Amino acid sequence: SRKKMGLLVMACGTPYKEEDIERYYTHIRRGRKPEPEMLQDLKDRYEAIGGISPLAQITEQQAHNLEQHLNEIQDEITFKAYIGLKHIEPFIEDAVAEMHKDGITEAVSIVLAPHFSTFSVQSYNKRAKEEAEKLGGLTITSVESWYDEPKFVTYWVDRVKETYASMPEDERENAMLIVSAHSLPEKIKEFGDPYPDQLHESAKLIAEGAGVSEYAVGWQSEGNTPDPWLGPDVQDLTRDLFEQKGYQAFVYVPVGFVADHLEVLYDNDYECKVVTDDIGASYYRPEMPNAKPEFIDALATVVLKKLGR
Ligand SMILES: *Cc1c(C)c(=O)n2c(=O)c(C)c(C)n12
Ligand SMILES: [Cl-]
Ligand SMILES: [Cl-]
Ligand SMILES: [Mg+2]
Ligand SMILES: [Mg+2]
Ligand SMILES: [Mg+2]
Ligand SMILES: [Mn+2]
Ligand SMILES: [Mn+2]
Ligand SMILES: [Mn+2]
Repeated sequence: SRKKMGLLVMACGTPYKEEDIERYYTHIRRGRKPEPEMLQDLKDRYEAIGGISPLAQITEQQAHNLEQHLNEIQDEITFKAYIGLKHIEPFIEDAVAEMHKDGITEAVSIVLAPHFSTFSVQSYNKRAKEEAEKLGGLTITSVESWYDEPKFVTYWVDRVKETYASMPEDERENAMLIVSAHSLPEKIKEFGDPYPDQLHESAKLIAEGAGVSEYAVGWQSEGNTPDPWLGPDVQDLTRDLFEQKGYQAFVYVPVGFVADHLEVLYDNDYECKVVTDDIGASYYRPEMPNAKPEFIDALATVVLKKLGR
């Protein structure tokens, strides 16, 4: 007498091989194919971070581990996971169509991004519900945010504590914690979008639980459009704080991201590292959640809380 439920896990997506770069970035750029020089630059960046194929495996592993863990920790519901991506197949609509074809009538969705925004999360949930409505006979209840789930806060708190415990004593007393997420166009403010407030609260909760008194909030990985995006960018923030107070170590927590992808392995571990190397400071960036059991249990709790169980 276990009830059957779909578990729709949504994410941005990643190329599966080098020859996917063109079509992935064309989709991100709203139909504008990157010029040859940019295509070559992107290939070089992926080669520099160790290759493309490991990156797509992570979302698959997160969805699989989440399904199995959810089915182990309670006895009322049997979940089946379906992956729906924004920028490459399987797309969100493909996942909903597959759920419908398989006989799913009830689903719960979650986006692998802990902060709500009108640009990403709300768009993903709207797409999923609209496909379900067009097909009929299937309903979806959607997680909207989960940055404040205690288990997730604790993941990052314990990683930050481990990092501060490892540094030399002079660094430990003169370090700066930078907490960041993916930048979005500033115009989201016109809708009252809580995304910036939620990033600031994540930073408060992590710094507080870790006992870190000196921290700052920044943004990273902005796209390219004429209208402004949320700032300051982590590169400028790092340099400005160093000019202000001479910090000897910077610790980066990209809380908006859940996996080892280009926006962390390159935009932090390279682009921020260039700045810290130039100023003479040490660089630290603790492990991303990926598919680790502590993170999977946090996500399972988010899902069961959403269902009132
Ligand atoms: C992959 C991706 C894009 C294109 C984007 O705008 N964002 C976000 O805001 C997040 C959190 C992720 C992932 N992505
Ligand atoms: Cl929610
Ligand atoms: Cl929310
Ligand atoms: Mg090849
Ligand atoms: Mg909430
Ligand atoms: Mg960039
Ligand atoms: Mn397993
Ligand atoms: Mn601020
Ligand atoms: Mn981006």
